[PDB]
Amino acid sequence: EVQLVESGGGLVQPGGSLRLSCAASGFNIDDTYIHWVRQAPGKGLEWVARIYPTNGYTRYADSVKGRFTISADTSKNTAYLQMNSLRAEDTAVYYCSRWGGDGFYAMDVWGQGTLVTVS
Amino acid sequence: DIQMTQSPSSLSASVGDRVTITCRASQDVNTAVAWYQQKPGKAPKLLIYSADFLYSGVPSRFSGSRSGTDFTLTISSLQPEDFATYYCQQHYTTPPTFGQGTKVEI
Repeated sequence: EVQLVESGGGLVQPGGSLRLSCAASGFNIDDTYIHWVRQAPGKGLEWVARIYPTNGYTRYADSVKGRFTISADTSKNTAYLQMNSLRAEDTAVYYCSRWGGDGFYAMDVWGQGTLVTVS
Repeated sequence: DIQMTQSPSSLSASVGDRVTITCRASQDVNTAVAWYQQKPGKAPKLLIYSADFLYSGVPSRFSGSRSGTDFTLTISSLQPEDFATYYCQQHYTTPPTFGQGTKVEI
């Protein structure tokens, strides 16, 4: 069955770095896009970034652009969000998701979420 | 770029009530609007894609509708487990943008 599992969340100092992983099962991430979405207290859901793992093409929201990068290891079937220069506002639950049927099914599979706390 | 305006921000209702949430896009998005349910402690879950298609598995009391740039989610008979925050999203162009969310309390 199709699943995404995130890991890497935890407590990190302001200005520090963290890497989140998003491991896929039951489909190949290089057949789709992987998105990251975060839920900061009081700010609903915010789209953060996406990657097309075939060629590593990326897009970033203005809020994280220039600080966060996405990568993917297609052999491990895993995407990564590399977070740099972390600030208070980056405190959130981070989700990964796939763009099912290259967007026809919107975000049809979601990870369980991992909390990042900038302290 | 595309702003999604969701209303209301929160509402309260009883088990068995019909509730409707509205989403307005700042530009044409064709049919491409999704609705997600997020229960406290849980990941968002897709309910509706392309304004009115029910994601396979999702209870049929959830339905989506579209009138031009106006989109609605209806829950026809609220169940205890439907207490959640609901979000609309356009999946027309990048970046995918979300409504502010509507918190539904029982």
